[PDB]
Amino acid sequence: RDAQSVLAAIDNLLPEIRDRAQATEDLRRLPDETVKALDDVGFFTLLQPQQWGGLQCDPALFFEATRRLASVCGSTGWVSSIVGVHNWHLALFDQRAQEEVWGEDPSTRISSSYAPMGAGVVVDGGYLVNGSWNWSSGCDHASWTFVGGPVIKDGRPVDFGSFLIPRSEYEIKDVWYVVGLRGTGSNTLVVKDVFVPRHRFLSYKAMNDHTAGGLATNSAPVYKMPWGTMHPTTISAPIVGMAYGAYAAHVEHQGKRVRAADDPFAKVRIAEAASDIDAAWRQLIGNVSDEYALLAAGKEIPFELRARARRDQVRATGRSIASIDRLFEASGATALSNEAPIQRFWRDAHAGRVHAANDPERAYVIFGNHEFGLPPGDTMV
Amino acid sequence: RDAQSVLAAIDNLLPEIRDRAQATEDLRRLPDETVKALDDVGFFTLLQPQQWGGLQCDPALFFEATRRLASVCGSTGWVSSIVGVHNWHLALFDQRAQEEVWGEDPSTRISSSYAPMGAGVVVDGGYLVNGSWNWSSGCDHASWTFVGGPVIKDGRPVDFGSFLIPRSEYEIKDVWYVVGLRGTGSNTLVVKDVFVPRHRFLSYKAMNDHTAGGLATNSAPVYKMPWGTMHPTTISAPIVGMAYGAYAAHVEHQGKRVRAAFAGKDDPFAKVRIAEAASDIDAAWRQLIGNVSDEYALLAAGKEIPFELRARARRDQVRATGRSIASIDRLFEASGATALSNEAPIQRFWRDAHAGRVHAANDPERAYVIFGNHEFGLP
Amino acid sequence: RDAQSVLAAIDNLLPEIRDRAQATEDLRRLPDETVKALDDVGFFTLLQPQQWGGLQCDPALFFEATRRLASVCGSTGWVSSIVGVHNWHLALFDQRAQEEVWGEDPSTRISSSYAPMGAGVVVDGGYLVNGSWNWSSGCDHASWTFVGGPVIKDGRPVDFGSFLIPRSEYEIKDVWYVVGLRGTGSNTLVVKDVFVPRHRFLSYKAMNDHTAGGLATNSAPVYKMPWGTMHPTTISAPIVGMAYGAYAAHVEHQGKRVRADPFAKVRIAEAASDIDAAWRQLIGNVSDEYALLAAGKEIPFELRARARRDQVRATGRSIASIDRLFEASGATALSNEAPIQRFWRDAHAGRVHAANDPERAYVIFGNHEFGLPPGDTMV
Amino acid sequence: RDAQSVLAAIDNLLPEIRDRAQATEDLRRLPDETVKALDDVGFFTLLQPQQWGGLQCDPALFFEATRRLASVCGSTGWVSSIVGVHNWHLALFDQRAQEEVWGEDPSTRISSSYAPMGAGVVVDGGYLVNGSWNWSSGCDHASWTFVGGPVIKDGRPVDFGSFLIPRSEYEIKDVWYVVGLRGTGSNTLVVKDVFVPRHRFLSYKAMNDHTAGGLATNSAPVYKMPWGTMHPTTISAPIVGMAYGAYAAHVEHQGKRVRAAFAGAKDDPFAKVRIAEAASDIDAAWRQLIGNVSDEYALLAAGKEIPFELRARARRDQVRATGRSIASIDRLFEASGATALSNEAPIQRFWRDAHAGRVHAANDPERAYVIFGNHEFGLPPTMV
Repeated sequence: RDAQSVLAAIDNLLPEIRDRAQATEDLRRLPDETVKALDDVGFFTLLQPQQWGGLQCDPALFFEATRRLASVCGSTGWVSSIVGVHNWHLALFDQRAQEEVWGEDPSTRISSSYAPMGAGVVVDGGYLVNGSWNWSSGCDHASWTFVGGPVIKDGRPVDFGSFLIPRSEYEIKDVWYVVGLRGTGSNTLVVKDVFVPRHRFLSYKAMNDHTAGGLATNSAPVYKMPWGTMHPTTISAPIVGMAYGAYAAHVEHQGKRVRAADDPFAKVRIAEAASDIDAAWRQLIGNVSDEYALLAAGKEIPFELRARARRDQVRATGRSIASIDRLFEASGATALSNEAPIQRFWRDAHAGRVHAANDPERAYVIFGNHEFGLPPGDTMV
Repeated sequence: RDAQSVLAAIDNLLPEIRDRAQATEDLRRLPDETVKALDDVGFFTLLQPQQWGGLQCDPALFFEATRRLASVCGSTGWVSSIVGVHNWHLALFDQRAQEEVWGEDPSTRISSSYAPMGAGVVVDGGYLVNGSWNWSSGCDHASWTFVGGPVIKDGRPVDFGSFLIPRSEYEIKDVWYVVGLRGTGSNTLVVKDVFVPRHRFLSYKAMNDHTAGGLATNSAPVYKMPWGTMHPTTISAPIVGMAYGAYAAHVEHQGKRVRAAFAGKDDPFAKVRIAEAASDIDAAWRQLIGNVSDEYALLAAGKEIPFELRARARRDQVRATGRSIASIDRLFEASGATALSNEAPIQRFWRDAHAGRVHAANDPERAYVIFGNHEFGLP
Repeated sequence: RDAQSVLAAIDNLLPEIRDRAQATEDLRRLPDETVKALDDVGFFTLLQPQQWGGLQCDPALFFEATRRLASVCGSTGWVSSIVGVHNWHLALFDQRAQEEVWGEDPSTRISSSYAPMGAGVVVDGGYLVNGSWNWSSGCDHASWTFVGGPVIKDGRPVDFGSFLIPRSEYEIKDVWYVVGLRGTGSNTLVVKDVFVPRHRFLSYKAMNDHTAGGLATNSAPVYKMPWGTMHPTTISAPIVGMAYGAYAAHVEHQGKRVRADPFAKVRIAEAASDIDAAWRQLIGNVSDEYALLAAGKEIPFELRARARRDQVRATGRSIASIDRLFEASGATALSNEAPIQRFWRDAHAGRVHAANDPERAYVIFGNHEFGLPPGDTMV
Repeated sequence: RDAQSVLAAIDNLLPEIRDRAQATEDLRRLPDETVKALDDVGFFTLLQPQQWGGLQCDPALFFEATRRLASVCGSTGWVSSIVGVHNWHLALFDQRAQEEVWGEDPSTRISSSYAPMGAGVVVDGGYLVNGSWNWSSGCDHASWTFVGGPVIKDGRPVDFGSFLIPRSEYEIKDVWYVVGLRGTGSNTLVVKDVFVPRHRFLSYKAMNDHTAGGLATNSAPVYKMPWGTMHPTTISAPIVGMAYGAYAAHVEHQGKRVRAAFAGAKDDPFAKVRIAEAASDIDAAWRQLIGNVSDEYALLAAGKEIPFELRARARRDQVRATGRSIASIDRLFEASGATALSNEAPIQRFWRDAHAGRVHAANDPERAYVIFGNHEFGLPPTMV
């Protein structure tokens, strides 16, 4: 297999994942049958290092995947994007950590919650961690998890990063009763007095520096993309896919409807939505590609580009959502029924919107600072 | 010289053209200086056929040029784009028409007014043209002009296209007293009982077919580019350049302010305003130029351009204009009181874009119906 | 007892009604206790003729009632407005029809489905009625219904209006499973080969004519108000009400987070102002109309046109402001129990009616502005 | 003569002022002819106290008049509202200051520049005032001016207000070369070492407290009206008026194209949607802009006090009115297409004029919106 054949296989899955969207929403977590299928065609290998049988691929092709997934099932696209990018994150961890996860089984999955909703206290050999983390999309389908939060040594915050912990050392509290992305199963992770070895903590600082241990062995270009582009993009890409899905739905339904042998108003709003969605994607995937092309040539990623990515990325979410709102309003009465696909895309996108990577202001201030000749702050870049 | 060095030389014209902006406006048409500088650097040869010394370039580079020009002077960018693209249109005329225009002096320029404000009636060996055509940008700097309209036979139209007429067979009436694009000198061409030979008419139909006569000797891929993308983009590219100009102006001004205030307010909204406009401007340009390059790449590979792509180009192009103007308005508002001065560039960029917006190729509805119809399955 | 006291009494039901919102949503119809309480304080009497113990009130006070209800429970306010204006409509039917509905018990309620999803075929003594009408909000709580349709006389439509049919002659099909307005129970009404007497049909023409049989016995100025304002307003008023509900909900929660960001202040202020604007216009137009009727004057067509352009605008404004507050609410708004997402979901469901369509209203108004003649019958 | 009389008379001034519109722009200040006619119909007496022969009128009628004037000539509506309102502001100064201004000639006019671009230093019996104040609309037509700034006692700001200064003690610098409101002649005021006595300064705080001197002789309810409503509304009213002007320019032009295609034959829903939305939005700018003023005045005329929440609501609605007017004008102007680019097209003038007006400090949206949000949230509070 290679990157392109995995994409082809994913195309083939779309119709079945689509028909399952209701059931997916019902389960409040991905159906085992779709996760298995994904796993079987190689989706999770996509951004996985080749030392573990993976494809350590071009990041643009991976998001292009998630966009397809989200274009038939919001929750499927959302979880896939997030779980997949974890196999990219784990590659920046040092060999020891990687070994524990994929040693006996390379198709092992990791979930996460990067918001600092807990902490790890220094002991001999690493960390003693406690906290309750929420929103771990797809945690129901993973054997390990990351959790974000500071390192506290003798009181006070020294580092901030992610801790890697096994399913057996955290409880999963089912509190996923929300208005959108219902089937993401983004439950809550309870960590009590769990020791985590020093080789299962990765610093963001380290990642920024290109001194993350795992890079020695995993030297493919893709493992040097900035977290600030890679992570928020994992959030925006599926949302963009949701707009594509909402668009196709509405077009189908509006097509039959306007074959009655004029209605300029209906045409305009479809042309505008189509163009805004296209602009979202071009920018999002475009900044991703500009950065990977640079790394591929051995060159370095200038701050200006990372800042442009952040502002375009929050913007992409904005215009995907605005388009979906206009396509929803236009679908009229028949979009109100609990089964109607367009209303699902609309609910899902709005749920996704609350994710922190989507806060427009945060991202615009970073880009605004850079244009105005100001020192960087916000590390989410 | 090639396309790339012409692009490079145009960068070095930018500062002087910038400084000339007010003079340009006050003239109510382009200054001889600037027209001569563009000619000398080879700008007008960009889309000109090879057999005449032209570079028959990648259409995307021509448009990058117009963008840069318009980012310092709205009127220059607007005129340059329009008169430049006419060297493209003429390539499609059959050789004889070309010979009359370039045969003695290959640097000869042509203007146009494409909206149907007259007509040609069939007679022995051509047509009898009558009409009054407005909005001929840079007409004072051309010695031929295109005029658009139907060919009428015995009462009903039997064709539609462009008539190529020399300086001496039409009158220029100065009517350019407007709120924006004042330097464009977009005056009115008056044509009375003028005979045009058939080899100086060109059907739009004949361009779509690829039956247009000039195509035989002018074989480069650029000349297979669709009229429906080339002409509207010629209008959009400069409007987007103006948005770039507006942006740079507002950032230079506002930047000196946020710095300095950085020593004992905090105006997060000044940065939101700036991040949003740069994003929307980038998007306009990516789509506008993106569509150009997709089409050209197809042609370069001896492939054909699918109808759906041509319809995306139209929806994107009118949208591009819209993104630009909307972004310029936000920037203009954000510049506050200083932007009102007659000598502040941002109010010129703003008036210019709004004046450019009234062009037919920018009507959004008309383009959106086209893309909608295609989406919906309709004709 | 009068409209102001009914109004003040409605204030008291608000806390109970707000707390019942979730139970109302789960029930998929209004809980019996809320219908009972509304009947107790006299809400259904508000637009009802005096001969039936009704208050035949100034309609601005009725709509102000629905707004208050919708600000604590979107479904309650929606159902109350619609069922409540039905007592206005019946007053226009001739005396005998009112007799049959209210003579025995004046507290009897009526539901509707006005869209023409069936028809009435002329027969001996009246009509034979057939169809399946959807979206009958509050039908579970009514013992009669209106269904909209044409009158068919020998295969050709000769009239259009409403037929009034008793519970025993139609079936209620439970099909109400929706993203919002869950508590409205807008189920479907199945009507098979049902005879309706001539006196239980009212033409819309006759309602515009002022020849509706009921005006002889019910001469209060409120019954002379135009259907084109009254009906669409019973849809818009509650929606505006929901915006008020969403606003209060968001200010309360966000207000504590703050006693712990100018951005939050801006969203809230634009939202507050756009909501206020929507209400002022919607209720202003209704009040101006009634004032003329009450003075003995006629309503000019231009006021009616304005009512309609403002009415669909009020909805747009309300829904945009809700959309902004709901976004601002962020993560908390996602829990299935969050009141703000209910308002958000209820508002967008109400938007599909059907009478919030802006184009139709705006065409009516544009035509009038352009001096074009009245064509469309509104609604 | 009363306030309704003056209004009626202003109506018959409209066509002339409309006709003058272009001449006005080119002058870069209002024509003596206009100013003279406004004076003669009694426009400037509207908010002037009765002791000076003024009408001390219902301020809603005042703002209505500026709307009307601004609906035919933006500059004229702009200058008129601003200079007219100064007769209101002067009413709050000490009786002595009113005497100096209107003692001989009750029709004398005042201009202003209210932003702190200078300062007054405490000296015996008054202040020593220095500064360069820009943007003084209509100054070429006034013989007095207000200039705003803090009072500096021993090098520290200890109060804030307006200083009243006669023409002989300041220079009018001509610098008005702008893209819009060309005819307002909003030039610069230079004041160098000018003594201003105690009684020709008015603290904003004192206006708020109701301790301003003028209240001793001017008891009419209009003078209890808040500065934070009167001053910003004077900026917004004319702008809404410009929006009314553009609306009618557009409607009469567009109507031909739409009626012509009404049978043969293109249908044009877009054009009517666009006109319905603007009309509704302009109507909404006016309802709340004038409603807040009416609600305020209705309280004062009945001896009641104005609650802070109305003043805060007034401010959110006033900057919001400006915004709505400008968004609507933008849409109408775009829609009017190529004939609207002409130097003689009124709409392009309304468009440039409204966008010039927008830069005024009283229109900044965030400041007003922060005031209103603070109040909704409990936060402690100015305005203008």
